[PDB]
Amino acid sequence: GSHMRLNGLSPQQQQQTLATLVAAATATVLGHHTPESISPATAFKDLGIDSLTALELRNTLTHNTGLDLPPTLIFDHPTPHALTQHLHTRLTQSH
Repeated sequence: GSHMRLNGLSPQQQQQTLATLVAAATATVLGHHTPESISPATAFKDLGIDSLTALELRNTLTHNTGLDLPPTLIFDHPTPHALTQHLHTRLTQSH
C-alpha cells in the first residue's frame, strides 16, 4: 500500500517506529544523518530545523507516512516527540 498502515503493533511500538522515522527524517533533513542523536524533548528549532527544512521534514514524513501534512507541522507540533504523537495519530486515525 501507499500508506504507513503499520497497525497491528501496539501504540508505543508504532510510535517508536515513526519516532525513529521522524528522527532519521531530520537527521537527514539537517544533514547529521543520525536518528539516535535526535532528542525528542528538544525542539526541532534547537535541533537545527530551518523554515525550509521544517517543510522538508514534513516532506519526508508525509511521504513516509503516506499521508498529507502541512509544512507547519514543525511549527504547530515542535519536537520529535510532538510529531511522534501527531504522526501516530494520523496513521491510526483512518476515517
